[PDB]
Amino acid sequence: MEWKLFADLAEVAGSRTVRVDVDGDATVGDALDALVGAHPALESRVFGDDGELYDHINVLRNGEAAALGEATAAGDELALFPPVSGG
Repeated sequence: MEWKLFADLAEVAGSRTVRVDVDGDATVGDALDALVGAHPALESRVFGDDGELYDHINVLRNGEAAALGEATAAGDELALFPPVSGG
């Protein structure tokens, strides 16, 4: 029932790692896709553009089913960070 994020998306939102405690309209996947790299997490304005064809994103899950339309799920993941080597 928690997640983590890199500056890739936290650059605009300001929040990378979050935890699930309260229940509301926000679904489990609704925030997952956003936090993963939907757009609102880092604004729609790409500014310069990086590319559109393929993207890699590593995530850490406890081993549960990735739920989306079930905010009242029994957990989501542990952390989420995109690949990066070299600097």
